[PDB]
Amino acid sequence: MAFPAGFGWAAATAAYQVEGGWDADGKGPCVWDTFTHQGGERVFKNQTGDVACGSYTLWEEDLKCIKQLGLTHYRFSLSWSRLLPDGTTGFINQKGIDYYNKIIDDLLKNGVTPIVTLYHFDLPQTLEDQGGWLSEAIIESFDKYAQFCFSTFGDRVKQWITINEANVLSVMSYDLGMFPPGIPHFGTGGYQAAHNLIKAHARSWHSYDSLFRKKQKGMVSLSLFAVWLEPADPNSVSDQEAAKRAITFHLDLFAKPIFIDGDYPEVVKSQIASMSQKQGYPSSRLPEFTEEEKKMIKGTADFFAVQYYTTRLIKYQENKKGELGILQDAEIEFFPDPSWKNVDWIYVVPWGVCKLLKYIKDTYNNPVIYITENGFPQSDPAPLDDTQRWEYFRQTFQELFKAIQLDKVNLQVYCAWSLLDNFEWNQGYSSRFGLFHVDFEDPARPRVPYTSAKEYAKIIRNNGLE
Ligand SMILES: CCCCCCCC/C=C\CCCCCCCC(=O)O
Ligand SMILES: CCCCCCCCCCCCCCCC(=O)O
Ligand SMILES: CCCCCCCCCCCCCCCC(=O)O
Ligand SMILES: OC[C@H]1O[C@@H](O)[C@H](O)[C@@H](O)[C@@H]1O
Repeated sequence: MAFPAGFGWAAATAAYQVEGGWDADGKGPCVWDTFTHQGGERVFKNQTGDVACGSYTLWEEDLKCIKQLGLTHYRFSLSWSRLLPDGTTGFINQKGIDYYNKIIDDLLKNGVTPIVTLYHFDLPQTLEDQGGWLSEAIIESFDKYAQFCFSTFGDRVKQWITINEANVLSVMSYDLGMFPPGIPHFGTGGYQAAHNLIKAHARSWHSYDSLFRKKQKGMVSLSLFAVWLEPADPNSVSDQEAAKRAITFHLDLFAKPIFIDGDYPEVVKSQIASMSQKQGYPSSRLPEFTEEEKKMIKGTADFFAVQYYTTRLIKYQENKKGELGILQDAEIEFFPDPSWKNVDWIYVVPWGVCKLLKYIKDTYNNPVIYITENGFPQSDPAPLDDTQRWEYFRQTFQELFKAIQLDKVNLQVYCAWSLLDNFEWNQGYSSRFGLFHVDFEDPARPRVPYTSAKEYAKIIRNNGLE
């Protein structure tokens, strides 16, 4: 199975998950600093990213790993609070700039293309205190941060992800309150955050387009988490419709406005409006874009960035009681097929990626696609010779090949999550996604390849599979 000549083989990290140095060199606190320090068993064993992989200190070690793999591209994020301790350009942390410039310069001198995420679940605490994604002020704050990043790094960086998984962030941080700042707002907070995330993204795209694109000649997108979804009963019309509606709710809610026409899906608007009215709201819980906002948001992504891990079965579930929540708005329930293997929520369904890629091609006018994350965790602790996990990768690669060859999907880059075992949010260090093992009990945080790292390097070297 020979991939296209020039196919991009990458791995990914995120600043809070790998960097440590949480207060090093004047870095301001981010919401995860606050969140993990509060404890209360919200994170596995009250763990924190105070040190994590120590990548702020040990970049040279990460570079060794990247070179060993022979990556063509490397995805990492910029820490907003590291660069701008208060979230604004009134005060710049030069050691923050130097750090990221060293990553970028080292990548380029080694022929590796940076793919840079501006914002990866890690708002400066100052900005969260000012309302976070629940307040309009965030839009200008984000746009100004984006411009600062484009200005500082965009002479070398040509591929940008503005916001990591705005869909997951909306839900986790602002609806369920499982992520900082860690307050439940079932059926309300998610949509409000989503609205501002979409506007902020679009604003940053326009800033790029107007101020930076002519000279820098790069491209800008935002990454979206996608779970492939199938009807629980394939012969059920209600389950068929429910699975499509669930895709529409979690993925197209963001992608339709940005890629298509600047507005939410009609089924999303109608479902939430109907529920909201029954619940006694004078207005829908889904905010409305003005016509000018629709015009501004439409066409603000240069490629489709998708992050795929797993698949679910979907059953229609009528909201008979008019309960308040996103699942209730969508009138669905999700569950796995009993036959699928899993570690935590990651059920191994490689064919899901093929169905997803074809869906993106069919729905979003055959765009350039980057898979900016895909991978598999092992439970801690976690054999170095991870032959079982490698099989999951192999199967996934075969499905990527199918998507390209049979379905003519324009997949240009595949990014493995992760480079390193890292701080897996609420799972802490108990979930190990790395191609490289990290010993978090060792103050030097040594990196050692899993078998998957050796096998992935072979795939890259051959540009494909046997
Ligand atoms: C990882 C499997 C997620 C499947 C969600 C598919 C349904 C899409 C439509 C509704 C979005 C609501 C999301 C609620 C997710 C709960 C996540 C959690 O408890 O950690
Ligand atoms: C604004 C509402 C739209 C609904 C968007 C739903 C997006 C899917 C939610 C699933 C969250 C799964 C999080 C996995 C945890 C992790 O990333 O470490
Ligand atoms: C001054 C405060 C104004 C707030 C007015 C309340 C607006 C209605 C929101 C209530 C949500 C819960 C409704 C009950 C659920 C149901 O009947 O199905
Ligand atoms: O859970 C594995 C990964 O999944 C994605 O939803 C997120 O972008 C990563 O930050 C996370 O570590």
